[PDB]
Amino acid sequence: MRILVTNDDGIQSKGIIVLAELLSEEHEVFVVAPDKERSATGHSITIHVPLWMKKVFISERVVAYSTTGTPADCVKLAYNVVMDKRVDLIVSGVNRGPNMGMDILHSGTVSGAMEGAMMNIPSIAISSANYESPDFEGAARFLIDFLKEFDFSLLDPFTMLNINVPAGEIKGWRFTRQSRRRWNDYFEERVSPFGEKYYWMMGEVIEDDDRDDVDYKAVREGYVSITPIHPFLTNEQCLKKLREVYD
Amino acid sequence: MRILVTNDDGIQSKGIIVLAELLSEEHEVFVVAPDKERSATGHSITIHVPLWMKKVFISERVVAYSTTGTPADCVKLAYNVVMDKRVDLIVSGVNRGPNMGMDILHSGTVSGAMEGAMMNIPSIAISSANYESPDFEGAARFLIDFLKEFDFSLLDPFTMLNINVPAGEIKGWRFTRQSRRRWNDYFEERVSPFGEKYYWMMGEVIEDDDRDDVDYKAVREGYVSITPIHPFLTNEQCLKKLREVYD
Ligand code: VO4
Ligand code: VO4
Ligand SMILES: [Ca+2]
Ligand SMILES: [Ca+2]
Ligand SMILES: [Ca+2]
Repeated sequence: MRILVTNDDGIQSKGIIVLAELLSEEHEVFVVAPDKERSATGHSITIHVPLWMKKVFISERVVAYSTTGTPADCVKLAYNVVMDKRVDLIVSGVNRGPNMGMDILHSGTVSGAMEGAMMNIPSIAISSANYESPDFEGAARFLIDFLKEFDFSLLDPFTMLNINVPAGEIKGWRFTRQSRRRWNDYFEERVSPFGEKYYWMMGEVIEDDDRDDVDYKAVREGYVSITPIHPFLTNEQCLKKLREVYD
Repeated sequence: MRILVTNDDGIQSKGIIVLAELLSEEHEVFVVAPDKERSATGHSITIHVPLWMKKVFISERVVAYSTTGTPADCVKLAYNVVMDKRVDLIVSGVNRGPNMGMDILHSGTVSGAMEGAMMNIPSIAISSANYESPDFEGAARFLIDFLKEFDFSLLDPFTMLNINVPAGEIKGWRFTRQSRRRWNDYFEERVSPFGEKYYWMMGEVIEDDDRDDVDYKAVREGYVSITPIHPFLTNEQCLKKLREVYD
């Protein structure tokens, strides 16, 4: 397969390097990633200014470039100016840290894969669920094994797989639904040298999902969480009720 | 919905034309069919040489392409190259003549639909059960109506519907099982101008199925035969016996 590999931690992250190398053992791998820290950038794109690319070195057989854009920008550039519009699979990661629940909306890792979904290209976002002690090779190894056991015809149009791999011992994997895991954010106030106050964003996690098949619960149990997600945010149930009340 | 229409007689067949046109009245239809005769081609596919496609005209409303491949090749090409992996339904037909019993293994019509089933795409193989005097419109009209009343969520994984429509009167439809209808075939031997003998395959049909709910019996009684089939040939009964006998 012609695979495009990107991430949000920069082309110099161990997470993307390990992943790119392993996939190159049996696939035509191309790497187009950000040249800096792009975490928490969500699905932002660059349209007001020019985008720049730089050919870098990852390992022979692997064509790589760094860009001044976001993960989503990287996928757009890779598709049109690097891969001749021929991409069989996109893998964004391996991210250092989990991307579950509502946090996926501000996730740069997920955004890369989601841009692929928007372009209707099979895409996967993969994250190592332990920021403090990530396991990049383990997550990449899981992906290799997963590909040999996953039927992409079952991945609907415009859909991607958001994968979270537990750092410890993998007991297995489960197809999950996105949880409503979110945060009760708050700010710590401080004062600058020039007397102006500033704020640091902090927060306490909220894990109150009642369903057992949600992402974080599987990861918590030592299972890889695999959620099929797509760029369609319509709340169907709400729309149906709204249409019943308003004619 | 996005429907892929194909067949095994050729993109210039009256059976596929009538079907595409009628379906294009309410759906976005794409036609990808063989550029020549493909009856009796079974589930063959092209892997040793390249495949080619040609844009052709069928109706100012349908996107059509002929290919140098088999019916199964047509579906693969349609799904991966023409329809951008966006196929809601696959309809192979309307074939001139029945496709029942063991003949479905040699059927190019069934093969196209089976390729769809293998990708878990709702698929239908449809034939007008009368080679001599077929009724393409009647079969097509039946399908249109069938699509408005059948719930495809009832189709198990990897399962397609093999449909045979009576050429005369359609008293109604009934779910059937594949029969063991086959042929007492032999060869008509002849001699060429250069003294070498050649063989013409010939045969008389065999209808000796005792079961009452088989395909040809339904068609014979004026009912549309609808058989749910899948790509699994294991003889469970026999497997059970051989197991309890040896090991
Ligand atoms: O670092 V993420 O933006 O992909 O959590
Ligand atoms: O022409 V068939 O191969 O589908 O009887
Ligand atoms: Ca990150
Ligand atoms: Ca035919
Ligand atoms: Ca025979």
